[PDB]
Amino acid sequence: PYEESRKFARDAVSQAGSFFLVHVATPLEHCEQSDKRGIYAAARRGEIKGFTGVDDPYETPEKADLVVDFSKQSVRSIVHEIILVLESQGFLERQ
Amino acid sequence: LQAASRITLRDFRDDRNLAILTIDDIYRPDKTKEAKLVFGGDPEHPAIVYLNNTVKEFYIGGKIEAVNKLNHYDYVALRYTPAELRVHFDKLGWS
Amino acid sequence: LQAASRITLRDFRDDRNLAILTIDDIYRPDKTKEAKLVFGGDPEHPAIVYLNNTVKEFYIGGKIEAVNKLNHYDYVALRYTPAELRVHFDKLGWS
Repeated sequence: PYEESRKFARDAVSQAGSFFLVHVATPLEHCEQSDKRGIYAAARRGEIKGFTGVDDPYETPEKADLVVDFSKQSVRSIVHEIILVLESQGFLERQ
Repeated sequence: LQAASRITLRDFRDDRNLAILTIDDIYRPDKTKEAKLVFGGDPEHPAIVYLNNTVKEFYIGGKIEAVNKLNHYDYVALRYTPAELRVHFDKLGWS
Repeated sequence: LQAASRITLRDFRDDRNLAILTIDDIYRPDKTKEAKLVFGGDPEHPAIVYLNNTVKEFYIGGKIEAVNKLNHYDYVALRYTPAELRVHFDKLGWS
């Protein structure tokens, strides 16, 4: 949820190789409506304290290497966008 | 042959019946206007010299009905219809 | 659940809804007979151990309506449906 954290991970990992941040920007409403475990429900009614999106914030990424929406795109299409970035940076030069 | 006429469109390579064109008209094209604005003009241009020498005096308009695919015996694996290619791009997540 | 009930068949890998089954009946199969006639009767036969320890108490029967094809992300090009294989054999004139 926090920019400070993601920035930390990016710096930690960069010391040894490349780091890609993919923001699965699926909208909250979509996430809640599709929740099939009742966690958003419980968090809404106080059964869980400071749940992200409900009682705790989600600092939206600003310079994400790739932004995706699970509401608007299928997974194979999203996976493929990710594969395309990797391919385009020479990481996947296959066998 | 006059409007409302149902013709069979034949394939010269094997005399296969390909399409049935139901006429809408049988007008005679201004091969001069066409060749000037549509193909730029110049009496040399390949299409023009085809237009004047090979194209018949009149065109036969009319929507079409598909009766047979049209037999190619080479590189079937490389022959794609817009449907086929759309399905392929879809299976691969290609956007 | 009951005769006439319409249920959704979900994928456990990704909670995707694959089809709506419309219940014909809800019956208690005799597993001992099933295990005997179909699989041989031997208590150590895999299918039987599975029938005895994993299969539930009742069987739900019913015609299926398809909503989505299961999602697989591996070797899509090797995954053929019977229609696809049939179109393939046909194009290459395989008989």
